This record gives sequence, C-alpha cells and structure tokens, in this order.
Amino acid sequence: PNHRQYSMIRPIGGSGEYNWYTNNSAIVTVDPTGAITSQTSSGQTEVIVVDKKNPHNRDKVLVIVLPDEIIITPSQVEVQVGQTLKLSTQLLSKQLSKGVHFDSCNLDDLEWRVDDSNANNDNNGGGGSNQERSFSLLPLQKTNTPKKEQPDLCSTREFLAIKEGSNVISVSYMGMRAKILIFAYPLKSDQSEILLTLGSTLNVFFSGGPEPWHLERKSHFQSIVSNLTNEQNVLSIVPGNGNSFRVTCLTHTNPSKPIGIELTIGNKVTTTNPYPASPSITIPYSCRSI
Amino acid sequence: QLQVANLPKDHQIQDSSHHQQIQQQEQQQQQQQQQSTCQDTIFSIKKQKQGEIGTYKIRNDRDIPFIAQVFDDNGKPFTNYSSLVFDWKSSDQTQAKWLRDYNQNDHLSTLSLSKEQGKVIITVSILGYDQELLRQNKIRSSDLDTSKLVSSLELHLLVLFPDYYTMYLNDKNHLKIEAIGGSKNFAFTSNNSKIASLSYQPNSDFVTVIPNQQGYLKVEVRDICLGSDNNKDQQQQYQQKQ
Repeated sequence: PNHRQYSMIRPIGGSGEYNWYTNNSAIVTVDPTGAITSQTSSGQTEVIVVDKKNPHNRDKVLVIVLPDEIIITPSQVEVQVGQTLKLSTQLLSKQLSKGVHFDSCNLDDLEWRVDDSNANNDNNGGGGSNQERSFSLLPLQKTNTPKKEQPDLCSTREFLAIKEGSNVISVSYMGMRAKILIFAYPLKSDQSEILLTLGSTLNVFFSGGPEPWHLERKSHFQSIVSNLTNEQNVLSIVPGNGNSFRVTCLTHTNPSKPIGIELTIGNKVTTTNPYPASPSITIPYSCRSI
Repeated sequence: QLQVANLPKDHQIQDSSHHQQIQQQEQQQQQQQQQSTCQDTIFSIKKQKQGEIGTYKIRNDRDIPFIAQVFDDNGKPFTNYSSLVFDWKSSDQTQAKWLRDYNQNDHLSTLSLSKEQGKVIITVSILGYDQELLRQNKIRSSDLDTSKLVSSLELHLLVLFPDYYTMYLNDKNHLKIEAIGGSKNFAFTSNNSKIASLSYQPNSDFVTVIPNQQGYLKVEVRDICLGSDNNKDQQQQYQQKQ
C-alpha cells in the first residue's frame, strides 16, 4: 500500500504511433511510453495499446496486483575472516507456479539483523559488547542509487566477518520472516619447500580449510596431487591420519619443470550447500656439499 | 545437546507493578555489558557442533541440574521425547558426580561438584528407545544411530592481598592491593575516601591506595562474572537452625 511498484510494456509493429489505455486506473495506470504503475488497489486489470493512424490495429496486456512469503536468496555461506558476505532477499506468492517469481520487487527497507546464539533469558536493554560476534551487518551507503544485480530482489546487504565461528542472520517485513546461518574461517601447510635427497621421505601437515558440511558430511573432501599427468615415476604421495600426508622421493626433479603438490580442502555442491567453500594451496617440490 | 537446567522459581502471584520492568532492564543492560567477559562461564554455553566439546569455567562446591535437549535433524526440539533412554557420565566421580535421583535414565540429572580446583568432562548419551513402553503400545523397535546421540562439556573447577597493612603517612607511599582468586574481572570499593584514594584500570587484577589522612581504610572487591557470596535470602532460612 505504501510502496507502488513499476514495470514497462513495449509495443512492436503498426504505424509507429500509439495511444495507451487502462480498463481500471484504480489498480494500474499507464503512461505515454508504456510504463505501468500500481495504484491503491489490488486485483486484476488490462492495459491496451491502439495505433493512431487507423484504430483497428491494437493489442492488450493483463496486469495483476497480489504476496505470501520472503526468503534469503541462495548464495555462499562459508567465508574468510576479514572478507564480506553478500545476502539478498526475494518475495514469493502461493498463487505462483514453483519456479516463477514476481517480474520486479522494490521493497528495500527490510528489517535485517544479526542474531546472537546464546541470548536465551535476558529481557534487558544492555549495550552488549560488539567483540564476541563472528559477523557484523554493514551500513547502507548514501551514494547514488545502485542498479539491483537482479530485478526480483527486494533488498541486499553485506556482512563483514570480524572473528572466527558463525552467526545467524534474520529478516522480517509485515510478519513474513527469513533466517540463514553463516560461517567465518584459512588453509595452511607447515612445509614451504620440500627439498629431499634421492629416496628421502618427509611428513607434511596442514591447518584450516572447511569442516565436513554439517548436515551431510560425505560431501566433504581433502585432495592431494602434483602438477604432472605422470606422477608415479618422480614422487610418491601418500595421505596420512587426519590433516597429514607423506612425500617419498623416486627420481630427480627436472629444473625446467618445477613441481608443485596441490592440497585442496572443501565441500562438494549439494541440496543443502549449493555454493560451498573449496580453497587450495600449492607446495613446491625438489629431488636432488657438507 | 547438554544444557544447564534453569528450573522455574515458585509461581508467586502475578502482581502488575510496572516498576519491575525497570529493574529487569537495569539488570539486562548490566548483563549485556557483562556478556563481553562472562563468555567463558557455564552460563555462556554456545550451541556446539556434534562432538565439539567446549571448556566452560564453573565454581566448585555445589550441586547443579542439567538437561539433555533432543532435536530432530531439521533442528527442531521435540514436543515430547519421553520414549528414549539416557546415559549420564563423568570422566572423574571425585571432581564431578551425577547423583542418585529416582530416574537415572531421564532427560534431567543432578551433578554434584567437589571442593577442589581442576578439570572434568561430563557427557550424556542416548542408549535407544525403551522396549517396555514400545511393547505396551505394541510398537516395533526401530534401531537408533546412537553414535550421533552423544553430547559433552568440559568443566574447569574454580581474596584481596595484603589482607592487613600499615602505611606510613606520606604522599609518595602507595600500596598495591591485588585480587587473588576469581574471573580476573573485578570492581574495587572502600569505606572512606577521606582516609585514602583508590586508583585502578578496567580489567585490572589490582588497585593502588594513596594516603590522604590517618585512620583505617577497608577495601572490598566484587567479581563481575562470578558475583559475591553475600546471598542473604538463604542465610535467613538457615539462621533458625545454625
């Protein structure tokens, strides 16, 4: 009722000159260009175009003014400390087919929050210390109005990861509500260059990278491979227990082909994580007085 | 998940005295400031991942009730789950010990703590459904993945010095007084600032005393995360016998 919505109908063909009409101006008004605006009333109306030079050439569009529900639009939810996370929102109606949205949404003023996971009892107006949270909600700038990155999106926010761990994010408007859980994490080796004699062997250890995805966990992986399609003649790579592996020397590393062992750790795409974290690191290798 | 069992108090009659909301907000605003540094305590339990044992600081010499909160794996708590059998454990029954409350199989249990300082791990498991409640309802058993039905917590079990001194009256002669035992979050007070000034910093273990006049200073301390043993209401009840 407060937030009039806008779209644009376009005519193709005829004598290049038009007149525009609406069968109910209390639901939708049309302009001389084909822009349409919702008015004080919901329901159903028709918008009509007519050729000036002989009014028998004409066509019409149906406009319907109707919502049920709000979601946070799916994005990545695993991010590093010191980075920002984009979250957006989308409107639904239970009158729409599954896989159909509204053609446009301007409803940007949403009640976005960060939620704290321990706040069970204390109905008290205390200024809680903004030190224990993993995340913070960023301010909206008062710069020039952006183009929304898609037109169906009600509102968009960024959340800065301050500290390791997680927070819940929440949204409300007119009783409709959404929530999501977001995580702050980075990957490292102990060894920075693996330089070994003929037949010498080393154990290598690693820290950080994603947890096995909470709900499913079999979507997780660790992966360890070298930058050659032919490995088994030059080095032997053997995974260890937990975050460890082994490198055993087989033959001399040619200096015109520097060898790197890549460690990847991540979650695979699922129906509960569509945009998972999967970082890697490359570790240099060599086989070669007193 | 393990949680501390916050029992209701007695349902005293609901007077509508609006003034109570002010003193509730005064306590909530103090609690919101205290929540910056109370984070290590058993009252600050953050919802764990499966197998993610948390260390929590707790004071010795008391009994404490705990609750085994059961969820579906959508994350909803169940409305009733009085068909499951529970398994209450501790790593050391000297340091921390489950009592012999009547229902040793229930989703509630009472933990007694020693008079020491130290560390002990508490655990609850589920063993399955009760076969006799299922048999009475004529229901078939369905076999539970009890490997996913365990929760654990690590409990870390936990004075001014000098207690008496004689300060020679000179504006350069300052005493340090330091708070041995507590959360390292302290507030210091004294009987009479005309005898001596106090000086301390936020989150200091200690306060400095500066001599203004002859006499006796008394200095006192409150713990910001653990409070003070001056719980007078319980002292009224015991005075009839003690």
